[PDB]
Amino acid sequence: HMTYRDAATALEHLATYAEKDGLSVEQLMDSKTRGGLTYNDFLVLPGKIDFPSSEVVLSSRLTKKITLNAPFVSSPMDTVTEADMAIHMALLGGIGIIHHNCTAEEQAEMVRRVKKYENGFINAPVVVGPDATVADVRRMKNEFGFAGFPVTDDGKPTGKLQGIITSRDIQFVEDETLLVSEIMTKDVITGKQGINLEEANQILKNTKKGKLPIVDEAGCLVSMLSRTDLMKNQSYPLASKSADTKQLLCGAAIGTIDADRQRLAMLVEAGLDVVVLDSSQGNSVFQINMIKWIKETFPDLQVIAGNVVTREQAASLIHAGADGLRIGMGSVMACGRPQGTAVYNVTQFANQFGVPCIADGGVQNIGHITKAIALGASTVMMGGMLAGTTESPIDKGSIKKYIPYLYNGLQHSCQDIGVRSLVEFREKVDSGSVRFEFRTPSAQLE
Amino acid sequence: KWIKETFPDLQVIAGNVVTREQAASLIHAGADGLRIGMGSGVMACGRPQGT
Amino acid sequence: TYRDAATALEHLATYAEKDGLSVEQLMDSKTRGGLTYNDFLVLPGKIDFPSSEVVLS
Amino acid sequence: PYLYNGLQHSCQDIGVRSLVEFREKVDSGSVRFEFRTPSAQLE
Amino acid sequence: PVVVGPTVADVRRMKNEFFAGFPVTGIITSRDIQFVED
Ligand SMILES: Nc1ncnc2c1ncn2[C@@H]1O[C@H](COP(=O)(O)OP(=O)(O)OP(=O)(O)O)[C@@H](O)[C@H]1O
Ligand SMILES: Nc1ncnc2c1ncn2[C@@H]1O[C@H](COP(=O)(O)OP(=O)(O)OP(=O)(O)O)[C@@H](O)[C@H]1O
Ligand SMILES: Nc1ncnc2c1ncn2[C@@H]1O[C@H](COP(=O)(O)OP(=O)(O)OP(=O)(O)O)[C@@H](O)[C@H]1O
Ligand SMILES: Nc1ncnc2c1ncn2[C@@H]1O[C@H](COP(=O)(O)OP(=O)(O)OP(=O)(O)O)[C@@H](O)[C@H]1O
Ligand SMILES: [Mg+2]
Repeated sequence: HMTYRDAATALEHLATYAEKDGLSVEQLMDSKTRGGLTYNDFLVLPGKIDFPSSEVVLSSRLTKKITLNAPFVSSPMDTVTEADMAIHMALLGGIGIIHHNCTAEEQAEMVRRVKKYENGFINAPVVVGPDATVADVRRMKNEFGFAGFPVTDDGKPTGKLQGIITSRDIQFVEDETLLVSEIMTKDVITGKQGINLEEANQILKNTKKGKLPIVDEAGCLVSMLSRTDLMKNQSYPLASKSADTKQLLCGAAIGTIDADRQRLAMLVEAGLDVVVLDSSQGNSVFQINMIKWIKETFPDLQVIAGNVVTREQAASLIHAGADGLRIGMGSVMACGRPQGTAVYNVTQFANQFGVPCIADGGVQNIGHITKAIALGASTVMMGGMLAGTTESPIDKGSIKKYIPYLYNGLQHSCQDIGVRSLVEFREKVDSGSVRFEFRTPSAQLE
Repeated sequence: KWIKETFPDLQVIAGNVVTREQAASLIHAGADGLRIGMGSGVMACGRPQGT
Repeated sequence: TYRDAATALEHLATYAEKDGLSVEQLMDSKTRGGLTYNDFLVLPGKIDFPSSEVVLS
Repeated sequence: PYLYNGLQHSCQDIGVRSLVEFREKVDSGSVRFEFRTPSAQLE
Repeated sequence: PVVVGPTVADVRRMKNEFFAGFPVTGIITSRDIQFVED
């Protein structure tokens, strides 16, 4: 009996409403009405799905000149990012920022291993000298779990290669005091530095040998291939690499004190790609001077300044020449800002100048990542949620599984919202197509 | 659309939706009812159920 | 097309207000009265001096 | 002294050289504030 | 004196259960099956 509208007019009828359902980003982030928000205070509303999640592209600008295939950045914490974390973050499409709670020499070495790392090779081989006993070798086999040790004249990883000693050589040996030199293979098949993974593998098939030490023109060991390792066949088609040298990208943090000017020189000399100026209140004369000295002194270095939480801070450090900004303060404290409000107001100002911003702090799951980007962040930094992983200095497993899980999770969230890439996500938020809803305390518990 | 053409005596409830635009889309497609709710069963995408 | 970084400071004048709330806007009984210290934060400004120079008279 | 030094640093972060200056800048609108939602406090 | 007569994947499973030095009933050991693709 009662009269309803014809279903065929349903789409036409959406035009009778003054606004799309939900709030635009500007309406959500109103300081007067709704105050400082964090990620947990709101949601992104779903849109229309007309594509699979596998098609979503997550390219993200880290700096004006550096672009990553994933918006993930590991934090410069001594519990999070050292050389091992930076290598795998780069391999999986992001980047690591090595901490500076160490000597300048130690930091430069860690940067060096990242820049020199070659996938598929044992880049830091365990070695033994010739004057050691079989008993010494066997002890190493139990502690490390592998026995394939090349022997160098000085017993150091970079010494001149004399031979190779493996488990097969020492399994049945009597008289444990005998030296490695007596038992070892003197004539070692090797490969020249610069051989590629395919070329090295074929040599192992031809020679049916377990290991292939790699030596330089002076005969010093550089790396080694394990036949077992290639059999896993791990590939990294999203690896983050420098444009010029095609080496893995590497980042590093420093302070603004005078001693850190020499610290950074050592990092640049190790091949550092991007430096993060590490400070809780970055809008200072000390950091501004530091930015200007870097841009004139190291012409090929990208600089991320911070931390900032306000538009005024952002404008100051952009004027000084920053290549990116790091957003966050305290996400009890007197000075700071709720992270969501911070990201929105900085990035709304900074994105007009093309300065990408890292959202640093308060990220614990895929939901925080999506919301951080939704409010204007180009990349997101991760600390606690990466601590405890295998590649960190709890028991969360390897980031080789975790980062793809987060990568896949961010693809699905983009699909639900209805955007095919982070570039499109940014445009749709800023045009008002993507909609948001503020959450009451009860809703969060729901 | 395939259901409404293939099974003439079958009623279809589509979902889940939480927004007007979602609802308008699935009604235009021919839904006989809608199922409302997203994230009430932390997550990035959803809406408080009452709203 | 992005804005020139050299204009960043000049561009702050295009906004009607500074980022954040003034104290008068924060302490509005009608909008959100009844605040304690834990209900707000002070936003940071610009550092151009060491902390040892601050006078607490 | 710990509290004395702590108040100096917080004044530095805000950008004021003295408590007299702190008062003047607040009352002129130069010092800015942000209201915290309950979720922000737990953060 | 365990032994196994005439595939390579079945020999990798028998090593886990037990030792891969099993004569064909004439010998196959771990070294032979370590890096076999098929
Ligand atoms: N010299 C080395 N330095 C570091 N890692 C090594 C070294 N030799 C082997 N490995 C690692 O040990 C693991 C096994 O490789 P491999 O199986 O080739 O060692 P093995 O010495 O061959 O052990 P087995 O006694 O089982 O023959 C791989 O992950 C490989 O990277
Ligand atoms: N790259 C190499 N060039 C020349 N000889 C090698 C090389 N690598 C290992 N050898 C020697 O050749 C023999 C086999 O090397 P392998 O490393 O294959 O033994 P294992 O790997 O120790 O035992 P398994 O092969 O059972 O894991 C050993 O005597 C070893 O010393
Ligand atoms: N190059 C410099 N020359 C002089 N003083 C400096 C320099 N760099 C930093 N400072 C001062 O040293 C103190 C710490 O600077 P930092 O960059 O460490 O800020 P923070 O990280 O906020 O310190 P905390 O972590 O204790 O808060 C600040 O008071 C800052 O003004
Ligand atoms: N065919 C077998 N039948 C019974 N026990 C065996 C057999 N092969 C190996 N073992 C057990 O392993 C011990 C040593 O054998 P060995 O270790 O010499 O062969 P492997 O175990 O095959 O060596 P790898 O496992 O290192 O290739 C024997 O003393 C016995 O306990
Ligand atoms: Mg081996």
